[PDB]
Amino acid sequence: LTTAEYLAYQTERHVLTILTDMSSYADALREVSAAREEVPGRRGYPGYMYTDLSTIYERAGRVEGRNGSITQIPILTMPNDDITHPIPDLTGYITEGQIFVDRQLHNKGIYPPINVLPSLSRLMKSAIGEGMTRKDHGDVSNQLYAKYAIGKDAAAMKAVVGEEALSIEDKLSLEFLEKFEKTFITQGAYEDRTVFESLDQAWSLLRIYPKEMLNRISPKILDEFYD
Amino acid sequence: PTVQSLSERKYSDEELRQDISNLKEILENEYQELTSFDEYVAELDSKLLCWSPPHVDNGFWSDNIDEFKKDNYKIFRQLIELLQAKVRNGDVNAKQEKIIIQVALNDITHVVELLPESIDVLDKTGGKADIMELLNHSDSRVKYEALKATQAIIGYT
Amino acid sequence: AFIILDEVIKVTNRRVNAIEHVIIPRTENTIAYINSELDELDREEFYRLKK
Amino acid sequence: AEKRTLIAVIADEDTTTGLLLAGIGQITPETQEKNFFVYQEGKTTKEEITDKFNHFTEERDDIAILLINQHIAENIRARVDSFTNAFPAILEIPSKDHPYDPEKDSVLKRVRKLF
Amino acid sequence: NREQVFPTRMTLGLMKTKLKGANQGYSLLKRKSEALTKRFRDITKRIDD
Repeated sequence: LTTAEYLAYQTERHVLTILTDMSSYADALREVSAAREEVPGRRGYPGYMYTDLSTIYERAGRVEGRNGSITQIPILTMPNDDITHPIPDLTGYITEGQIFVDRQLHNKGIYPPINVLPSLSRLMKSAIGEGMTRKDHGDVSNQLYAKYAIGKDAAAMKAVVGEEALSIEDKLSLEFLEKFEKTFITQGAYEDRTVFESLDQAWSLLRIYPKEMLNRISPKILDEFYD
Repeated sequence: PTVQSLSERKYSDEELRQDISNLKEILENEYQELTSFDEYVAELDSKLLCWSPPHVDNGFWSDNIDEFKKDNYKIFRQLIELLQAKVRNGDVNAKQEKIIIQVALNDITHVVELLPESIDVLDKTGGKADIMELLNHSDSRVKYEALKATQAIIGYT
Repeated sequence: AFIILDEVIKVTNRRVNAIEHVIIPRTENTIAYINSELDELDREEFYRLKK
Repeated sequence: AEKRTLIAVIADEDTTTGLLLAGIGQITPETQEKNFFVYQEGKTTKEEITDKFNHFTEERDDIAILLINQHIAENIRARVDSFTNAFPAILEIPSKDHPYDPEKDSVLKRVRKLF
Repeated sequence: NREQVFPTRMTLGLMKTKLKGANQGYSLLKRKSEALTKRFRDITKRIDD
């Protein structure tokens, strides 16, 4: 943290922070808190853990008058596959947005298993748009997410009455879900694709549906993007 | 017409007849697409229509006119199967389904107007009843196309 | 088939009646009481540890 | 249900003649029982009608459809309404001198309510 | 309502999972009831006809 701090306020350069296995650092912090021989709190964790994380995640931000900014994206293992975990509950109200992992998508032999429902970012408003990322970013993101969600609802509905009862939006969401899951979701091990490749693959994959099949799209966007 | 008459003709040699059917099929392969009639076939197979002047342009209607009825009105049966399936089951009129069923109504209307012998099927396919049941709909456009098809069945009695 | 379709539909509705104020509420009460008992037991153990 | 392939009929002269003419009639050689019986409004007693109804509906596992004249069905509207099973399917049809009343059909009446 | 005196914590997970799952099953039965109602309605109009 001090290392990232030196490259921002002093050296003035763009920095990115990444923490791995925060759960082990939490158990370590538990042994360290028990080093004061204090009676532990709920589920064997210090009551000052809120402040312990508050002196950690507060190391990220942009400084006024300084060109160099430091950004942090920590990683933590949720206990026993539970979101009720003290770690998740502590980073939940503190950090902005959360990127989870779907055990279903990891055990199905597919790529990166971030559940589309759970995936969110609070700074997503400032990181997209014309001049930031792309004008096709937010609207198509919401459209693809809605396609995956409605696609899941249709996945359950088709698992009920069958595929003979598939409706227009239902079948459209079925193809959209199958595609988004086996393609959009698929990225790579070392593979890094550009934002332009993301917007293009998004418009192209969402092109499977008609122009009026997406109520999540704006007219100006649809006229200046789809081609 | 030359390939049609030659295919309808006879040949003593096996190679002559086989090459005749192959050449006629080869011609009919890209001839149907000009004016692409297969273009609508993709929409029917995918069961999703759109805004195109396929049934609107009289020329396009004349181009695929001969391909409208093959075996027991196979193309016509495939044409009424989509609307019938959008009738007996599903049949929820909002956005896509409405404009698609309406376009199918106008297209099947131009078809019945073109083919006078195409009526006998609509009664036995339950299409007369679905078309008449399409008289009252949520959208004025769907009701207009359906009433147009109703007057179309009313055109020849 | 229509008549049966009604009867079976009624059956489905009955399930909806049971899955509404019955099963859901029962599960809610069970989860709440279990949560209270567990949190209280943890509170007692934590009291023993504090002592 | 799968065993139900035969059609039983209770109706007036014209209806019985027409239906039997169509070829729907059949006589089980072993039981010597028939799947058709000509009915008369004046002569056939209500008890025999109810008996035939109950026998065709519950006593036989091979009945698929029971045909009945509207005029005849009105006489046993009670028993008809009382029948709620999906099989045999209940269809009220008209007879000579007795046109089909929609509200007279017990099943169709049941369907009418709550429309 | 229903209360169980003796609970572990795993039992809470089983009850919670059974609850969410029965909720989803309720949704499925509901949509199924909607479709079956529409179908029975069309079959009713067809029956009068």
